[PDB]
Amino acid sequence: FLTAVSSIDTFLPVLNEAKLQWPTSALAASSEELLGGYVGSQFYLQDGKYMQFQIAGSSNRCELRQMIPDGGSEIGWAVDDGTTHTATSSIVVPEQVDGVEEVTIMQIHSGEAPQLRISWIRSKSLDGVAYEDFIMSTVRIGTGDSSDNFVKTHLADRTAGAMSFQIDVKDSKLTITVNGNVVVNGQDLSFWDGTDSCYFKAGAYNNNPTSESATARIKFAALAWVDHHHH
Ligand SMILES: O=C(O)[C@H]1O[C@@H](O[C@H]2[C@H](O)[C@H](O)[C@H](O[C@H]3[C@H](O)[C@H](O)[C@@H](O)O[C@@H]3C(=O)O)O[C@@H]2C(=O)O)[C@@H](O)[C@@H](O)[C@@H]1O
Ligand SMILES: O=C(O)[C@H]1O[C@@H](O[C@H]2[C@H](O)[C@H](O)[C@H](O[C@H]3[C@H](O)[C@H](O)[C@H](O)O[C@@H]3C(=O)O)O[C@H]2C(=O)O)[C@@H](O)[C@@H](O)[C@@H]1O
Repeated sequence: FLTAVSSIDTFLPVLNEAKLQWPTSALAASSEELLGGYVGSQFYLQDGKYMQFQIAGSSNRCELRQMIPDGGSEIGWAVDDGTTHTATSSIVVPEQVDGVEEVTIMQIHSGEAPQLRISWIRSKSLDGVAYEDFIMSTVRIGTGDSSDNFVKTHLADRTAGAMSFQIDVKDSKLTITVNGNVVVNGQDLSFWDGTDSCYFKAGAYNNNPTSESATARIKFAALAWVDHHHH
């Protein structure tokens, strides 16, 4: 039988601050249900250690969505509220099966758009350089569809071992740290000033697969939203 993620202590803080969306943005499990041992092939404890997400289908997901702690409702914060908003993770991204082309593993999202997606990418060219099997950031600086609405950055080549990430937002600027090294340093998020519906997400969100049957799979060794005010 599949072991529940809540069976160990490692993820209890974030599970107390998240709902699970699967296989779409529809609710799969409340925070209380997650802490109560919710489990399925889409969300289970692997190796007694990893919170593992799995999902197949274009634009489908198995993802945690940041909630107000202790049974609260959906959270919404703003890039310019003066507080530092921080998400941390340690992720083992396995080799992805054929047909999986891009898997979003962490986000900043709002009511209407993704401010940031950190994603594994099979193959893509950025600023004239071709990259394969790597982790990328995509930041929106507008809601348009043209390339000038995005800043896309190679963060790191995918590693077999765990890779640490940290996302920080403060005073309308974004920093991303990968394995302890700042890779994105103060990217401007001021386009989003005044949007008070932002929140963190993490898990697996499957983007533009070439087979809707192909199952994306992502293993978290650690995940947290870090509260700088210590509530
Ligand atoms: O490689 C490129 O830069 C090409 O990307 C195209 O634009 C992307 C855009 O960068 C971004 O990745 C976007 O991401 C969406 C995602 O796939 C999901 O649909 C959902 O999360 O919503 C995201 C979003 O709307 O921001 O997808 C688009 C895309 O068109 O596929 C083009 O800009 C292309 O010209 C460019 O070469
Ligand atoms: O297009 C998407 O799939 C986007 O969905 C987003 O989640 C939303 C979405 O509306 C979802 O159905 C659900 O909405 C709930 C939620 O409780 C909301 O606060 C409202 O009060 O009731 C809705 C309901 O009863 O269905 O969750 C929403 C949310 O913001 O959490 C995100 O998953 C996006 O990432 C996604 O692009």
